[PDB]
Order: sequence, then C-alpha cells, then structure tokens
Amino acid sequence: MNIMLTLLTNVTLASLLVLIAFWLPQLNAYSEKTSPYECGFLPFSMKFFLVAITFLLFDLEIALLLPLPWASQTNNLKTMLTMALFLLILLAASLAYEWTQKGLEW
Amino acid sequence: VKPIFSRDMNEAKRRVRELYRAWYREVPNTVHLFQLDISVKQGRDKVREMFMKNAHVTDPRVVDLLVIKGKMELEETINVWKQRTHIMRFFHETEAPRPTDFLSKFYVGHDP
Amino acid sequence: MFMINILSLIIPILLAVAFLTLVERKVLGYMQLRKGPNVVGPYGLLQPIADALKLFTKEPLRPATSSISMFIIAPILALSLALTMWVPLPMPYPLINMNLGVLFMLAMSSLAVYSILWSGWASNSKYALIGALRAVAQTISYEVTLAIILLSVLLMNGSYTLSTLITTQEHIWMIFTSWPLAMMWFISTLAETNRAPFDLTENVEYAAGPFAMFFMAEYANIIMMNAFTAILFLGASHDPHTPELYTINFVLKTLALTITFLWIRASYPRFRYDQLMHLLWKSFLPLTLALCMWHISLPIMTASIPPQS
Amino acid sequence: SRGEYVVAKLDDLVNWARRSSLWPMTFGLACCAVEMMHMAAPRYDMDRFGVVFRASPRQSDVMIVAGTLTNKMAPALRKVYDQMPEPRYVVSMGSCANGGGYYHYSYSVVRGCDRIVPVDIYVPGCPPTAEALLYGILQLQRKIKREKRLRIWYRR
Amino acid sequence: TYKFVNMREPSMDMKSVTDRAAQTLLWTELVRGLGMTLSYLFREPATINYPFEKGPLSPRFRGEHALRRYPSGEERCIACKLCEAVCPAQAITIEAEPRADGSRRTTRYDIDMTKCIYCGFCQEACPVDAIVEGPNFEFSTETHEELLYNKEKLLNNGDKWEAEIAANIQADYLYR
Amino acid sequence: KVKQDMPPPGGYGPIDYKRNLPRRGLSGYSMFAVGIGTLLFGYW
Ligand code: SF4
Ligand code: SF4
Ligand code: SF4
Repeated sequence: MNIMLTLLTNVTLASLLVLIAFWLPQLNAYSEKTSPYECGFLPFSMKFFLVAITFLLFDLEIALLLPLPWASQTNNLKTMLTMALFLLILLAASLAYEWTQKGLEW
Repeated sequence: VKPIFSRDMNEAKRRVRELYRAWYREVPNTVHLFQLDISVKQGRDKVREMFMKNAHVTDPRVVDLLVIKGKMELEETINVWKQRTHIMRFFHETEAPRPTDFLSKFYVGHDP
Repeated sequence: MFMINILSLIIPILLAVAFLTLVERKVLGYMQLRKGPNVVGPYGLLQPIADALKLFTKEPLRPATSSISMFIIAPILALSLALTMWVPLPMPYPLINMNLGVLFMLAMSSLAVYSILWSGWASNSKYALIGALRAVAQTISYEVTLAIILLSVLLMNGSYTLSTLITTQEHIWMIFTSWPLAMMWFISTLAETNRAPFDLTENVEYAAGPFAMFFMAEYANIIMMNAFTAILFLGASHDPHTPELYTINFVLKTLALTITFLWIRASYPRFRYDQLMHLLWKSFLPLTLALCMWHISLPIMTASIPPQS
Repeated sequence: SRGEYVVAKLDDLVNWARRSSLWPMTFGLACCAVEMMHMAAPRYDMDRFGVVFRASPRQSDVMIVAGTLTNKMAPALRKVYDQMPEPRYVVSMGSCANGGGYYHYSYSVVRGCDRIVPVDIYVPGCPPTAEALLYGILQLQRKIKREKRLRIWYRR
Repeated sequence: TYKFVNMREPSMDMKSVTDRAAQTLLWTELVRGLGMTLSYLFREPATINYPFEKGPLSPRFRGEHALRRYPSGEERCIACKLCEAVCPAQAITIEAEPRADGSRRTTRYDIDMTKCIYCGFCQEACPVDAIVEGPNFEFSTETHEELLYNKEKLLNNGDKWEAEIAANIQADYLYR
Repeated sequence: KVKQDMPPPGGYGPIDYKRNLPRRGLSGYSMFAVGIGTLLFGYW
C-alpha cells in the first residue's frame, strides 16, 4: 500500500502541475495570433531502426544476465561461471558479427 | 549578332509557349504550396497578363532573355525559394489604384 | 505520517532543482570569468522564482499537437517517473525499501524514454520527430552499458538492494575497486540525461508551463542520477544512532557530482551522433563486456562472494 | 481600494518576474551583433541581470534587431516576430535597424525595422556601445516595470 | 619563413605508444582541459557593476552630437554647411538665413541620429568647433521620432554636456 | 620638443609568441601501474 501510495501521489502531483500549466496559464487573455500552421504537402532510413533492433536483442541478452548476483551463491560454481562466461562471450560475438560485417552503421 | 538561344522569332515563340505551359501547370500547385488566397484561375490569369505585358517585343534576343528571366522566376516559385509575399507581390493589392482620366489626375495632383 | 514523508521527498527535490538552475548559471559564468545572476535577489537567490513566475505568465502557444491527449501525458510521465526514482534511494533509510531497488531504478529510466517518443510524435513536426528519434537512439545505447555496469558492480554488493550498498562500501569506496566501470558509468549517466557533450542542440514545441515541467523533470533526473552514482561508488559512513551524518555526507557527494556535471558541460565541445554512438557501441560496450567477465570471475577466484542476504 | 491594492501588487509581481528574467533572442544581422556579443562577454555579462540569450525564439521575450534589415531578410524578421510568444518586446539596436543608417537610401534596405515590426526601445549608435545596448535593456526593464496590464483590466 | 603546423610523425617507441594509449584510455587530456576551466573558476570575474560602474573610455570618444557655443554665449555654428557636405550618411540638414543682427545663424540644424553613423567627420570638418560628438552614449529612446534631433535639441545637449565636451577638446585638440 | 607616443628608450621587453603548453602527468607505464595498484588494493 505504501508503494501504491507513492505512485498515486507522484502521478497526481504531476497531473495537477500539468493542469496548472496547460489550462491555468492559458486563461490570461493575450489577444489572438490569427497565424495558421501553414503546411503544404519520409526519412525511414534503416540507420535508425538498426539501432533499435540491435538494442532489443542486446537488451534481451542483458535480461538473461540479470540473475547473475544470486547465481553466484550456487554450490556448482564452476558450471555457473562457465554459463555466465558463455552468455557474455555470445554477447561479444554478436557485437563482433555486427562490427566485422556491415553493422554498427548507426 | 549571336542569338541568346533562338535564331528566329518563331523559335523564340516556341520557348515562350514552353514557359507558358510550365507556368500554367504550376499555378495550381503554387496556390497549394504557399496557401495563397488567390484562385487557380486568378493565378493563371496573372500568368497570362504577365506574358501579355511583354507582347510587343520583336527582337528574338530580347524574347530569349525574357524567357530566361521567366524561367528563373518559375524556378524560385517551384523550389519554394520565393516566400508567400514574393508570390503575392505579382498581385499588387495594397497599392491604391492610380486613375487614368485627365480630370481625375488633375484633381489628384501635379502628376504629369 | 507516511504521506508527510512522501511530501518531504517530493517538495525539497523540486526546490533543489529550482535552485540548481541558479547554481548552474553561476558556476558556468564563473568558469567563463562571469558573474551568474546577481541582480535578481541577493546573489541571484530570487532568480529561479522570477523565471518560474515569468514562465507561468507567458502566453502559451499551441503546437498543433496531433494528439493533445498524448502531448499532455508526456510531461506527466517524465515528472512522475523522475519523482518516483528518488523513492528507493537510501539516504540512510529509504522511503520504500525494495529487495530489487536497482532494477526498479533501471525500469523507471526505461519508461522515461517514452516521454521523448510521445512528445515528438504528437508534436506533428518533422524536425521534432527527427530530434526525438535521435534522443531515442542516444538513450538506447546508454541503457545497455548502464545495465551492464550496474550488474557488474552489484556482483560485489550481493543483491539488488540499494541499502546493502552502504554496508558493502563501509570500509572502502566501491570506486577504488571498480574505477573503470565508474568512469564509464559517469559518462553513461551524462549520455542518459543528454547533458553536454551528449546534447543534440539544433520537445521544443512545449510552451511555458509544459516546458518548465519537462525542464524540472530533466534536472531532477540529473540530481537523482548523481545521487545514484554517489550511493554506488562514493559510499558514506552511517551511524545507526545518528543518520544525519550519512545524510550530510551523501548530500555533499551528490552536490559535488552535479557540479562535475556542469563543469563538464562548460569544458568540452558537443559530440556528434555518429561519434556518440561509436563511443557507446564500439568503445564502452566491449570494455563493459570484458569488465563484466572480470567482475564475475573475480569474486569466485578470490573467494569474495558477497552474502546473499 | 482593497481591490485596487491587490491588483496593483499582483501586477507589480508579474512585472518584476518578466523584467528580471527577460529572455532575448539574438537576431544578429550585421556589425551590431558583434557588440551584442560583447554585451554578453564577461565585462558586461547580460546574464548577471537575468537576461540569458535564448536561442529558441519560441521561448524568447525580447527580439534585439542588431544589424541592417534588408528587403530579402524583411519577411523573415516579421515571420519570426509573430512566431514569438507574448508578451514580446522589440529592441532596435543600431542606426541601420533604427532608420537604415548608412544604407538609408539603398535600393534593398528597409528604412528602419520599425516599418516591419513595432519597436519598443531604440538603441542609437553605429554600432551602439555594449553599455548603451545594456542601457537600452535596462530601460526596457524599467518600461516593463511601469506597465500596469492587470490594473487596467480591473479598471475596465 | 613558413612553419609546419601539425606535420609531426608519432614515435612508435613502446613507451610512447603506451603513453598515447594511456591518454586514450584514462582520458588525460580531457582532465587537463577540465582543470583549466576549474582554474578559470577561481579567478576574479571581470564583470563591471553597471550602471554603478562604467567602462573605461577615452577623451576622443564619439557619441551624442552636440552644438557648442562661444564663451560669450553665441552659437559657434556660422552656417558654413560643410559638415552637411562631409556627412557620409547625409544626416545633417542645415538651412540658414541672415540673423536680425546680420550673422550667419542657421534657422534649421536637423540631424537624424537614426541615420547618422557616428563617424565623427562632422566634428573634424567644422571650422569653429561647433558640432562636436559628446561623451553620452546612453541616450536610447522609446520612439523613433525622438532620435531625429532638432537644432533646439542639439543646443540643449551642448548646454548640458559643455563642461565635459570642453574638457575633452582641451585634452585632445593638440592631437588633432 | 616633439612628444609623440614613442617606444621607450631601449624599447619594450620581450613578448612571448610561442605555444607554452607544458608537460604534466606521469608516464603511461606509471599511470597504468597506479590504476592497477588501486584496483589490487580494492580487490584485497
Ligand atoms: S548601425 Fe552601424 S554597426 Fe550597426 S549594422 Fe548598421 S552600419 Fe553596422
Ligand atoms: S560645420 Fe560647424 S559651423 Fe558649419 S554648419 Fe556645421 S556646425 Fe555650423
Ligand atoms: S558624426 Fe558622422 S554621422 Fe554623425 S553628424 Fe557627423 S558626419 Fe554625420
């Protein structure tokens, strides 16, 4: 209930400030800027998406690497160490593949 | 004398017609691009008026240079190098109409 | 009384941000042989109030938002997440003690990224979206390295509990054990908050109040990240009977780190997007992976595995 | 009355905020921009007064026209000016911005930025010394201090 | 006669390579620059306290134009109009008529400061030291009309600033 | 007599006109050794 209370209070405070910043300040009359948004009419470059998919996959591998602190308490330390090093080596291998091949163009 | 582009008036008229076609087709887009309040007919009327203003020319060299200048204005209009005011400058609006009647000019001022 | 604690965590942070604006102005000026705000109030102490009052009275212009709904949610999300990230931080005793506080912090920073995307998309502005997407790309790379560094340093903490960091660094600061990770961590924090040299100068459509709140959220995130760096590496002595000592030392450390943030801001030219990503992908990431290997192997090979509980 | 007293005090508070934290946009066009930089230079330090150079015109309060406003640049100046939020004030720096100065009779120079945008403070000089420009800003601050927007609304 | 900037080959000595890698990895030069800015922090700021403190100025300073008078009190301007001619911005407009006494006294001495370039040619041309740019640089106005200075405005400016103007001329006339 | 602003008898003193950027810091080996030593103490 405490954490829920913190979330509620923070959200309500932020929303109240947004109210007093979006609707309260616009009450003051400032004439009227009869100025139309003159619009008269697409850079979908892979340069952006590539940065996104690669991040998704590396974030996935990072997710597998999260339980490591508790995994150090296992009696089978050798096996756990080997598996952790394996996951890290695979992360490095994925990075190397992209770097060696046509990747990391960002 | 070396011709600018056209050796004969007929060749020059060909260039004039080519320019007129481009201006005629560009007017609808121009109204959209600059969000002008003129109608497509109004813009095309102005284009014809501007072409008809220089309709007394007889030298192919002069006609060539007029076409070149006409092209340059079209290039700026197409490339949005001109601004909304620049396009509207063709349509003199704020300028008060100056009368042509002698009696009116007599009243207006010492205008010769 | 718990609500009083929440308020005593929220309000002081906002006031601290307001005065941090003035502190930054003066620090940058005096590093440029200039006097920061000195006319508006004694030593400019009234400058933030003047700025706030002017902002909340300036005519707000509408940015033709494709989705007011979303355009309004983005500021709320940013500010709320910035406020929430302070909750798990142990100033000796945390407001909300989570066994996995560190992961909570990381997740909160991850959600904060959406505020950027929502702002640009709803802005209906090609330049806005382009710049927003650039921000997405920048925060994308920081998160990976930040997570790796945090995991590696917590491999000696023994858990994700933030409070345990104080006990782990009771005798020696963590930085003396993991200084390269500390360097990369600080630079990654700079990248996260887009503080120079990771800015992309030239969500601007936000007018007055909205902008002011986004600015506040960003600076609160600056202070919070510096506090996180302090707790992680610059451990502070805590006497259970007198916690005020730890509170004072921790506050001083956080202030020093924010001052370093400003000091870097006015010391180095801004990077380029290609250069920033060729840092956070081709210099930091391989080193972070290698150091993660090292910080996994070291506790086992030195029989220094920290207690789980 | 009490109502007048409350409105007047609130108006003074609003006036103080704006004049204390004026945010100018550098519309540096010509030689006068250099002296404007010297105003922000350490010797004078406009920021000391709270006047911080706001690159974004959308978050600016004062437009300092510094230089010769040519016909080609004239539409841009007005369009930028109307995209400024209110309250917005225009400070004309330099004889060229004031009335064309050396280029008053030029074929492609606007005879003063006053024609294009309404000006509040005219800073004389060619270029006006940085102190004179700083003096103009302080004069604008005093001009804002005298403004009674709320009082007139109440007494309407 | 010519110096080669850059154009310095890097030594491949293992020690030199080690120090270069140390610079790259440990960010030494960035720390050096950071220390430089920190040093700038502890210096004394160079900001003057305007308007309580004014910046240095020389007696030859050129500012607000002013019409001077002889010690007797007669306007020095004898309507030669050569200052009008020399003015590179054509800002001075002079119209003169024989005064009731009979001297060449201008009936109109108008200078639009909004068109003047503050060059100082006018004061260098005047043969009687009548029009002299004064020391006042802080005369900003709120309306354009005020900048256009009448003859009366110039005379009043001369009467106001005469002490300083005379002192500066006395301190600089030898150089001229 | 002529009293123009003139160079003093003997002229002015020398003026530095070359880059003075000094050399600071330890050798690369030494800096790496210091870092590694701090690491080792931390580990122990
Ligand atoms: S007033 Fe003088 S200094 Fe300023 S822009 Fe014009 S010519 Fe240049
Ligand atoms: S040059 Fe001197 S004397 Fe001649 S008209 Fe001008 S002010 Fe008068
Ligand atoms: S100082 Fe120069 S610009 Fe001013 S009146 Fe004299 S000649 Fe004209």
